Amino acid sequence: RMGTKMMGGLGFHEVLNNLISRISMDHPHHTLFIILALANANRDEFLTSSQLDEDRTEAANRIICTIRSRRPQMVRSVEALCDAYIILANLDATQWKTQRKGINIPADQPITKLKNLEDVVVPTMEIKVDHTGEYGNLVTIQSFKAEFRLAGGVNLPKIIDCVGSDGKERRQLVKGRDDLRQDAVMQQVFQMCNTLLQRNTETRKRKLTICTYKVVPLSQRSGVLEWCTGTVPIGEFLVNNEDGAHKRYRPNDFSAFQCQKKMMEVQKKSFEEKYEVFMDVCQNFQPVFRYFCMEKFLDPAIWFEKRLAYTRSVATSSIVGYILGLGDRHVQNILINEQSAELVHIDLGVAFEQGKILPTPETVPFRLTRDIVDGMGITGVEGVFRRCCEKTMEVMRNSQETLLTIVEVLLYDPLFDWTMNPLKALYLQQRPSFNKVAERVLMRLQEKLKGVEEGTVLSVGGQVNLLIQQAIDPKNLSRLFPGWKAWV
Amino acid sequence: LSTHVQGFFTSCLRHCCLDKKSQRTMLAVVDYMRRQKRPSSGTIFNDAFWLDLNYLEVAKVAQSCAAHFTALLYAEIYADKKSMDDQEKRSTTISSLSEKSKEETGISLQDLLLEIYRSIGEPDSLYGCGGGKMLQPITRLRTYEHEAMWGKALVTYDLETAIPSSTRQAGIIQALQNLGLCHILSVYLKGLDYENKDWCPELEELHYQAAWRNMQWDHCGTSYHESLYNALQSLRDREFSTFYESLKYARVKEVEEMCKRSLESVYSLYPTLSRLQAIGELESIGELFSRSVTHRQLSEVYIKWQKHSQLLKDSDFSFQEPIMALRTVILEILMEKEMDNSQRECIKDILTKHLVELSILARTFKNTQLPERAIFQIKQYNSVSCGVSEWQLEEAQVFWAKKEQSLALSILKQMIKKLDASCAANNPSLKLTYTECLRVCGNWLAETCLENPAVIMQTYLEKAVEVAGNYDGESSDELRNGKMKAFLSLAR
Amino acid sequence: EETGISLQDLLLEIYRSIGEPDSLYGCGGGKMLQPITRLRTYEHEAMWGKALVTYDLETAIPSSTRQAGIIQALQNLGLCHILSVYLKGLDYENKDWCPELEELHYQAAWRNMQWDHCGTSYHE
Amino acid sequence: ILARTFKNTQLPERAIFQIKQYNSVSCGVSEWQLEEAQVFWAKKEQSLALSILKQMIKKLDASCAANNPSLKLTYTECLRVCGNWLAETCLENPAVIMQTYLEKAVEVAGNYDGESSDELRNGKMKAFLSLAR
Amino acid sequence: FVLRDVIYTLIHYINQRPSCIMDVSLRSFSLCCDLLSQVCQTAVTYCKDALENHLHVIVGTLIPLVYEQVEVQKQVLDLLKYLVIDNKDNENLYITIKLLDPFPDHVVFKDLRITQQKIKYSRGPFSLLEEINHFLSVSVYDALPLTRLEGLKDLRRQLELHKDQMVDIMRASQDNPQDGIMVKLVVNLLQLSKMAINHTGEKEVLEAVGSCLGEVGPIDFSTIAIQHSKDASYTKALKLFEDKELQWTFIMLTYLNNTLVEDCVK
Ligand SMILES: Nc1ncnc2c1ncn2[C@@H]1O[C@H](COP(=O)(O)OP(=O)(O)NP(=O)(O)O)[C@@H](O)[C@H]1O
Ligand SMILES: [Mg+2]
Repeated sequence: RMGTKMMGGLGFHEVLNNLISRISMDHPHHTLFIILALANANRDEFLTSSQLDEDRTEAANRIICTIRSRRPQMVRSVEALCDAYIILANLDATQWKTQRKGINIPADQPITKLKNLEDVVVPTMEIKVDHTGEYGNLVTIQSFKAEFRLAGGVNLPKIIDCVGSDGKERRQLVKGRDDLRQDAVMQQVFQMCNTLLQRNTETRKRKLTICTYKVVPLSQRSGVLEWCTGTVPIGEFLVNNEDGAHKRYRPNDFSAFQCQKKMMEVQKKSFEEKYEVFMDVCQNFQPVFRYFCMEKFLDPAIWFEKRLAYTRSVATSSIVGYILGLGDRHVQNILINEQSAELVHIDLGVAFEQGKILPTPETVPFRLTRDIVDGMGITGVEGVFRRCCEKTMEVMRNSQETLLTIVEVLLYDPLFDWTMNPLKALYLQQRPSFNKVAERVLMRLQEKLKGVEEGTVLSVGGQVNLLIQQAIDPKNLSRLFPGWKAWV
Repeated sequence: LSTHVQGFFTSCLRHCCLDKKSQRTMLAVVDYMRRQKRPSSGTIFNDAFWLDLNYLEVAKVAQSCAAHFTALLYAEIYADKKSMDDQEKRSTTISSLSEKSKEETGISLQDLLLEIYRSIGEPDSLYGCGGGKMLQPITRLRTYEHEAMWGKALVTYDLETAIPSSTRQAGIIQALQNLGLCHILSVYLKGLDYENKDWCPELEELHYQAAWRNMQWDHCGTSYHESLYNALQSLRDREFSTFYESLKYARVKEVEEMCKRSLESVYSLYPTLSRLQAIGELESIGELFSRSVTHRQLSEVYIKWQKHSQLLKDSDFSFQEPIMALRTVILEILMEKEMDNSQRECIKDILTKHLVELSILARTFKNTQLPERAIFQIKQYNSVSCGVSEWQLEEAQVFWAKKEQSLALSILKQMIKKLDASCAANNPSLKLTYTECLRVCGNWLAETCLENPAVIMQTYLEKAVEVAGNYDGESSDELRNGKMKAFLSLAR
Repeated sequence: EETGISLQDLLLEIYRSIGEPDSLYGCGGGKMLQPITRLRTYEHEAMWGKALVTYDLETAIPSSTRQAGIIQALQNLGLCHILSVYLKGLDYENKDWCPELEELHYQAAWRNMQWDHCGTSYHE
Repeated sequence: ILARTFKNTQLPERAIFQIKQYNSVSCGVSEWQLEEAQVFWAKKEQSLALSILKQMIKKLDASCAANNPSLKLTYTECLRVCGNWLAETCLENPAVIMQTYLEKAVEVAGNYDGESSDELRNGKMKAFLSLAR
Repeated sequence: FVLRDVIYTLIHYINQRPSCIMDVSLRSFSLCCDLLSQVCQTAVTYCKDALENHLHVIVGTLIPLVYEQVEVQKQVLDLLKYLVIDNKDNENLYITIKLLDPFPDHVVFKDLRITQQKIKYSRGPFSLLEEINHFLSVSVYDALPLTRLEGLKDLRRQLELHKDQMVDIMRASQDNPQDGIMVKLVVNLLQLSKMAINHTGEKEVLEAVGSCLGEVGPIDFSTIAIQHSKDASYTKALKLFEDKELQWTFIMLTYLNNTLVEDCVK
C-alpha cells in the first residue's frame, strides 16, 4: 500500500511510511527482504507499468535509504546477496538437463565469492521474533557450496547449499521466471491457521498442524525457497516406472503408463464411457501405499505412531485446504516426510476455488484417492480421520470472524494475483469486475465457515460426511483431468 | 517348521493352557524372522512369510501377552494376506473378512481389533471398528462411558438385567457419582446392603469411596479408597502415626500394582499417577494440619496446588476430578475441626476460590452438575453481602452454560443493580468484578437480542470501559486484562 | 412494604392455580432463583434429570416433598430397579412413613410387577 | 411411538427391551425392529440406527419372496426410511440412494402386486413422495 | 579380566552373608574387605583409569556395611574415604565420581557427602532439567535398586520446589514429545520399580518411587507408545558388521562377556 500521493501531516501515505519505517527499525530481519523485493521488482532486466508501481518502488527506495542511514553494512550485504541470487536464477542451465549427479557452479557467478556475511541471516530459516530490540546469537551465512543439483521440472529450478555460522548445511531452491508471492501469502495463511489450531485444547492434544516452508521473493520473476530435506513426492514413491511401489508390489496389475494411456484416450468421449473406463482401470490397479510405513518402521510402536501422524496430517490438510479452496492437488504437488510420515503441500498457486473455473473443472474438495485412504489402515476413513476432520472443522467454525478478517485483508492486496486468467488456465491443463469476484469469494467462504451447504444448515459431522463422500465419489473422480491421476 | 509352529499357536489358543514364557519365546522368534530379508528379494511383505503362518492366531496370542501394537500389525498383515489370497483365487469389507475368519479359524477380526484398540487406549481409534455387535448392551455402555453420557449409561445399566450383577452395580454407582447425586447414591448403597449382606470387594471399595467423598465418618489387602478413608479419619482424630503408615501402605500398593503389569501404552499410567498425586497432596497437608495453621502456610499450599493444576492443564477430566474432590474434602476437614481462633475466614476464602476454580474446570468439560454442586457448597459457607463477589458471577455463568439464559440474565442484572449503589471505587477487586459483570451482561444481551444496540452501548459496554479506566486502579496485571477484554467487547 | 403482600407472588400463585402453562412464563421477575420455583419449572418442562439433580442437591427443602420429587423424577426417567432399591434403603433408614410415601411405594409396586407386598389410596 | 412424539427417550428404550424379552429375531424382520431403529435415530445415535436398518434390509433381501403383504410393507418402509436417513446424513451419493433405496422401495411396493388394501396405498404414497422429493 | 574377576568375586562374597556372625565369619569378612581394599589401592596407584568401570558397584556394595557393625565400619569407611576423598584430585576418577549416587543422610557420611557435593557442583548450581539428566545418566550403571534409594529422595526434593522450571521443560519438549524428558523419567522409574520386585528392602524403594511419581501427576505427555531406552554403542557396534555371521558372533560374544560376571561357577 506504499505510495507518494496522499502526503501531508495527516496523509495516509505519511502515516503508513512512518509505521513501516518504525517496524523496519525494530525488526530488520523480518522486513528488509520484503522491502527489497518491492525495490528490486524489475532488477532481472537490469542485471541481464502503472503509476501505482512507480509510487511503490519510490516509497520502497525511500524506506531502504532510511534503513541504510543506520545499518549500511547489513543493507549492502543483503543487496549483494539478492543480486547473486538473481544472477544465479537467470542462468540458462539447459545443457545439464540430463545430468543429475551434480554440476559445479561457474566461477563467473558472484554467488561463489560471497563469504562471511556476519550481518545477514539465512533467508530461508524461520527467525523467531523477540520483543527486545537487540537481535543476538543468530545463524548467519558464511559460505556457499561449489556444486548445485537440479530439480526435475520444465523450468529447471536450482538446488544449492548454504553453510551458516554454525557449520550445518541448509538446502535452498532458487527459482526463476515464476511468481513466488502467492506461495508466501498462502504460507502466512497456514501459519495463522497453525496458531489458531494450537490454542484449542482438542487440537493441541491431537497435535494437528499444517506443515510449512519459507519462501522469499527476490523480484517479480525470481525467488528463493526452503528445500524440505528428507521428503519425497508421493507420486515418485507410488508410480515410478522402474522402482515405483505399484510395480514392486503388484507386478501383475496394469502399469501406470497403461492406466494413463487408457484415461487420456477417453477424454473426448461420453460420461458413461469415461466412468466405465475409470472403473475398469481401478479394477486392475489396487492401492499399495499402506506399505510405506511398513518398510520404514519395523518396530510396531513406531509404525503405529507414524501411521497415526500421517492420518492426522491428512485430515488437517484436507480440512484447511477445503476451507481455503485449495486446488491442483496432484501427486507431484504433495510430499511425504520419510522420517515423520507427514504431508507437505507445495505449489499453492490455485486457491479460493479457482480450479472450478478451469475448462475441465475440479469437482472434489480435496485429494482423498484410494492410495491416501489405504495409507490409513484397515479402518480407512472411519476412525482417527473422521474425528480429526470434525475437530479441525469445529476449530474453523469457532473462529470464523478472524478467518473472514484475514481473507478480507488478503483478497484486496493489490499484488496478490489469485484470479484465474485464460493463459494460466491453458498452461495448467496441457496434455502431451474484480470487486464482484472478490465479494463472491468472500460470500462463499462465509457460507463454508457455517453449516450452509447447498443452502441448508449442516452440523460439523454432517458437513464432514458430505465432504468425505464428495471426495471419494467415483463419478467425481472419473470426470477430472487425467493429469490429476485419480486412479493413483 | 511352519506346520509345527502353527500347531503350537493353535494349541496355545485351544485352552491345554501354556506358560507365558513359551508364548513370548515363540513370539520373539516370529518377530525376529519378520525382519530378515529372504533369499528371493521380494518386498517387506514377502519377508513376513519365512514360514506358512496364520497371523490371526499369532495376533490373538500376542494380544493375550499384552503386545498390543504387535497384535495390531499382525492383524493388518493377516487381512492383507487374506485379500491377496482371495484375489489369486478369483483369477471385501471388514465384516466379510471377520465372518470368514470366524468360520475358518474361530476368531472374528472385528472383535480382536476392538479388543486391541481398547487395550491401546487411543480414543478416536475406538470409532473405527464398530461394524459388528455394536448393538450389544456392554459395547453401548462402554461407548456412553467414553463420551461421558452418564444419564444414558445409567438408563442402560438399569434396563439390562442379563449383565453380570457386580459390574452392573459398579456402573450404576459410577454413573450416579459422576452426575452428582450423592444422597441418592448413599440411600441406594444402604438399600443394596439391606437386600444382600454378601459384598464383593469392588462394591466395598466403591462404598469406601462414597464414604470419604460424602464426608460420613461413621463407617470405621487394604484398597486405595479404604486407605484414603482411614487416613482422613486418622487426620480428623489427630492420630498421625497411623495416618502416615496408611499413606505409605497405599503408595507402596499402588506402585507394586502398576509395576506388576506389562506396560506398552502411556494411557495405562495416568490413573496411577493421579492416585499418587492425591496421596502426595494429602501427605503434604498432613504436616500443616499437625502444627499451628497460619495464613502464609495456607497461601503457599494453595499456590503450589494452583501451579500443579496449571501443569495438569491438558489432562483429562477423569484424572483431574478426584484430585479436586480430595482437595475439597481436605479443606472442609481443616475448616471444621482445626479452626477455633477465627482463622477460618482465610480457609473460607481459599475454599471459595478452590470451588470457583472447580466450577470453571467442570464447565470447560461440558459438565453441568458438578458446577451446581460447587455453587451450593459455596452458598453453604458464604452469604450474599451488600457487595457481590466472583462466585455469584460464576453462578451466573453456570446458569448460562445450562442453557437457562433468563435466570442468568436476572442474576447478573440484580448484581449490577446492587453494585451501582454499593461500590464507590473503593476495592480494586470489586471494581474488576463490576466491569467484568457489565461486559458479560452486555455480551449476553447482544447475543440474545433482548436489547437494542443503543442501550447495550450506553448502559453496559461503554460503562464497563468507563469504570475500568476512570476509577484509576492502575499498576496491576488483572486490571490490564479486564481493560483489554472491555476494549475488545466495545470494539466488536 | 405497605400491605405485606407482594404482587408477583400472588400473581404466580393465581397462575399456578389456573393451570394455563404459557402464563407461568409471564411472572418470573422475583425469587426465580429459589430452588422450589426452579424445581416446579423443571417438572413443568419435563426436564427430569435437572429436577433429580436439584432435588438431591437441596437439603433445606422439607423431606417428604423432597423424596416425593426424587421418586417422581426416578420414575419418569425409567429407572425402576434403582427406584426399588432406593425405596428399600429409605425404608431401612427410617421406619416411620408418611402417607404420600406409602402411596408412591404402592405405585412403584404395581408398576414394577412385584406381588409380595400385601382410607385406602388410589394406588393401593 | 407416543413416547417419541413427546420427546421422551427412556420409555421407548424400556418398551423395546420389553418387546425383546418376549420376541426373538426370526429370519424375517418385524415392525418393532424398525421402531427400535427409529428410537435410536431419535436418540441422536445415527450410526447405530443406520447399521440396524441396513442389516434388516440385507436380511429381507433374501428372506422375502413377495409372500406376506405385511412383510412387504415393512420392507418398502424400511427402504424408504434408510434412503431418507442416508440423504439427510450425506453418507451416500445421490446415485446409490436412488438406485438402491428410493427406487427399490417404489418397485417393491408396486410390482409385487399386493393391491386392494388401505395400508398399501399409504406406503405407496410415502414412497412416491420420497422419490419425488 | 583378572582385576574384574577378583573385584566381582569379592563383591559376590560380601553381598552374601549369614545374619548371625561368629568369630570365623567376622575374620572371613575382614579378610575379604582387606583384600578388596588392597586390590583397589594397587589398581588405582598403578593405573589411574582402572576403576572407572567398577567404582559404582564397589561403592554401592560398601555403603550398606557402614551401619551394620562397629568393628568393620572403620575399614569400609577408610576404603570409601580413600576411593572418594583421597583421590578427589585425580582427573581420570573425577568424571566417574561425578556420576555417583549420593550417600545416605547420616553423621558417618558427613565428609563423604561434603566432598561428593563439592565435586558434583564444580561447574555451578544445577537446574531441574540438569538434575533429571544427571539422575538418568547415573541410572544406567547399576542393576540394584537399593543403591538408588538416596538418589530418589534427592530427586523428589528437586521435583517439589521447581515446578516453574517443569512448566518450561514441558513447553520445550513440545516439538518432539517422543524424546520428552518427563515420560523418559517416568519410564525409568517404572523400570527401576520392576527390577526391585522380590528383593531385600523393596518396600522403601517402592515408597520412594511412589513419592517421585506423585510429584509428577497425570501430565499429558503427547505420546501413546512407550519406547524403552537402548544402548547407542551397542547399535553402532551392530552397524559396524555387515555379515550376518559376524553380527551373530558379536551378539554371542557380548552375551558371554556379560554373563562372565555371574555368581554361579558352572
Ligand atoms: N519446497 C520444496 N521442497 C522439496 N522439494 C520441492 C520443493 N518445491 C518443489 N520441490 C520438488 O521440485 C519439483 C519441481 O516442482 P516445481 O519447482 O514446482 O516445478 P513445476 O513441477 O513445473 N511446478 P511449476 O513451477 O508451478 O510449473 C516438485 O515436483 C517437487 O518434487
Ligand atoms: Mg508442481
